[PDB]
Amino acid sequence: YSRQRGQITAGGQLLAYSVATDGRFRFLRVYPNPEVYAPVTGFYSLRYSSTALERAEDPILNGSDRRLFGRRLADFFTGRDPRGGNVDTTINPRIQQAGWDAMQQGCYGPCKGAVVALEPSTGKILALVSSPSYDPNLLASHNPEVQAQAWQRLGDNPASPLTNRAISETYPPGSTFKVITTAAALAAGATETEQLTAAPTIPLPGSTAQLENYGGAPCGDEPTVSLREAFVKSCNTAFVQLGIRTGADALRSMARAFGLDSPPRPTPLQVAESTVGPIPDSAALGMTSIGQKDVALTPLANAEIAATIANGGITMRPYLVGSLKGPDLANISTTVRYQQRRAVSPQVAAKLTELMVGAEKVQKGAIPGVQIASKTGTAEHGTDPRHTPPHAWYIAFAPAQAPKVAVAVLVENGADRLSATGGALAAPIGRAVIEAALQ
Repeated sequence: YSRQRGQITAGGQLLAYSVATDGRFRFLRVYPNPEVYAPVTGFYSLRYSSTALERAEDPILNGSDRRLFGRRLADFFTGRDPRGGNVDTTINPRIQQAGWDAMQQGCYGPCKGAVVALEPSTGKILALVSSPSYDPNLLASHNPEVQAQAWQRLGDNPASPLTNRAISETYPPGSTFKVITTAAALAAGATETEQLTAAPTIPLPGSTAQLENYGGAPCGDEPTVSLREAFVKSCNTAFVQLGIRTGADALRSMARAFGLDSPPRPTPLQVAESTVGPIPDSAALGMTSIGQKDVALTPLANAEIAATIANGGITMRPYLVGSLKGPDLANISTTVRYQQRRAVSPQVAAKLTELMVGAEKVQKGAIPGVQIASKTGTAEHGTDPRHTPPHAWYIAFAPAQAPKVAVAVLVENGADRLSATGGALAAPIGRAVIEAALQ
């Protein structure tokens, strides 16, 4: 705290910086747009240490990195004031700000949840939004009592604003998971035109439970509907039937192909592992097929599914740090994009894209001359899922035919009772984020 810690930047703008002060500890850490970028910067605290990129890039920021130690040694010798190096993130401030703003206004008041934006061709993390958030300036206070009181307030806050919901928490994906169920069926040789039940309810095999379509209505006015029709209408019973037909092994395999049940690589922030669950029986499989039972995904993992489809079936390794520089801004490291895995063939990726273009069309915040591929849904949660307001999800990419951005929006307890899927509140948040990305 004696030496000038380096900066965390986005789009040429400062997210975190240190100012020389009269403190016993001379350098005070400052977060000029603190709640918005907290999930990216984290905090750097005298009594509570560091989190997020302050922690992950500590050796660069504090100047103790081996790659930098030639410069700090030169500084001591010469007499010149030392400086830590800089961390240049992949975040686009316009996109981050739009996601944040949309989350703050999107639930007739502020929304709890997360927004993630990814660049599908590279894996750049363009936004990482969590809500509610907190002010890292509080924990950067040099007053022990100011820090301790903030710490206690945040710890006791039942909305847990310290949590980075985008990467650290998993949620049932609900209806968005029909993307995976569909992908698994398509790879196993199902076609978009094949006929599935339009029934308003479907018994789950080997149990007394039944699953019903959202709103309790039949999928259409015919005995059956095409897989394509069921997807765009997001009819539950058709996907229960389809998933059970496709089988637990195939669903597990497709989930894995899309990054579930694999420990995520650091971004350099650690990401919670997403899972399809063990799928112990066919009742469970039924529920898994519409993203319930034990299926649990981070918002980043759901953005990644959308980004993978957007990028022709190839998953790019997501990353948050584009480059590291010295105090004098000379290059230390530049992140190179990496093809992590092919999840799905280009043909399946295209079929899923077409299905998702159809679902989007089935419109608050639509963008003139921009075709969006999306999936909106709800997700039951907790120990009383039938009564608790479900989550609202939107996953999407655009322009659908040559994508530049993929998004996931999770609005906790944001589910609808009137809209076509019941996830409508999440949709215009996603579109505002896409609009910001494409401006």
